[PDB]
Amino acid sequence: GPHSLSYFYTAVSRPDRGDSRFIAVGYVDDTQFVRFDSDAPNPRMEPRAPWIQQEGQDYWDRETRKQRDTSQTYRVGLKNLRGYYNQSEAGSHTYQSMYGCYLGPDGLLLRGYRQYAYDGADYIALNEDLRSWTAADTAAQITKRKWETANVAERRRSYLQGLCVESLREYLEMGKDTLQRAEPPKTHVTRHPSSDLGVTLRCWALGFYPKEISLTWQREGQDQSQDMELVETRPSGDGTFQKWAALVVPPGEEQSYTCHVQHEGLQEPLTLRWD
Amino acid sequence: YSSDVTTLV
Amino acid sequence: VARPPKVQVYSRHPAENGKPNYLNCYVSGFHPPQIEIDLLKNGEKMNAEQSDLSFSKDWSFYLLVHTEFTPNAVDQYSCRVKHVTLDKPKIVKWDRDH
Repeated sequence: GPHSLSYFYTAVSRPDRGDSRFIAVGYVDDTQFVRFDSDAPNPRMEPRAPWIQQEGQDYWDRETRKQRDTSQTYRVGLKNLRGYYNQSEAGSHTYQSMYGCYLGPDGLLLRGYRQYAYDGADYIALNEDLRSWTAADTAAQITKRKWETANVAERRRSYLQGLCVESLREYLEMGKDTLQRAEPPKTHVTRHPSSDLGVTLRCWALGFYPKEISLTWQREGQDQSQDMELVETRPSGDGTFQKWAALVVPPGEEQSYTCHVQHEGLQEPLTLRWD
Repeated sequence: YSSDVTTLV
Repeated sequence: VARPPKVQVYSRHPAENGKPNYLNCYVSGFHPPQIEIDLLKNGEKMNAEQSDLSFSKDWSFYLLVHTEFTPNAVDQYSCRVKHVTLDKPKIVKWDRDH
């Protein structure tokens, strides 16, 4: 479980208003800690976790300046992209970026990334070597040539290997009481009506952190992902998460099935079954 | 800290 | 192709009638990001807080809408979602089994 710092940028054009909106969020692991929204009056980078509030005005000023610049660059970019794709001004289009760093066990960059999408499809991405780009279509090759000409990749690599990692370590210290403590799931099995073919068993995992978890159903030593409904992991609202897995089983045969829960807050996987 | 590298598409 | 929203309605804690709790509508997997999400009490819109727009590794967006509430035997709760991919509003009812 290597820690990570990641930023998620979304820019959307608004032809009815003749403008665009830019939204940025930052995460450490699965915990959001900052946001920026170009639609806010006098928009600033804003704290979204308690442990980041100890940063002084120099931090918030410098973060605000960078996000204001990025917001303007992405607005102008939406117009360039509309040109590249032969699109009219009637519709709304979406430009996204995500980037971040994972911290290796030696304190060095384990994996850095920076990628971009247009209308929800991969556009251009920094390669694993942090030195070159891969472009998805002919429009993206325009950007790629411009970014090669300007030696952008070298500047991204310096960020990902340097400031990104350094700030991650600092954040991890600042919020160590919450970011560095795993909360195990509280678990239980419920039973519900289904149809003629049997009863539903639902295995719950509640209030865990971080988000990564495995819920599996088994019958007599054999996986049941075949017929099981597995919901997307969802936020509790307090910074922890929830998930469940359900399976229709023959009436009277509930005890032949076990739910198995792997989470890094547990010393060993939990095994549970309907009482 | 967010990236200062912002380049026009 | 636009991607339609997956919608889950659920409480922060297992529901107990008369006990203060939190009601959540988690909407994920959708694209484009323009979307309307309302929590409803007996069909009337609640003034619930909405999270900051973020997205997953596959570029699809997610949002949490949430508010305090105290369940009981009478009041019905649901989540209503409007998106370009939906020709009718998507309504998901809250039951304490999901």
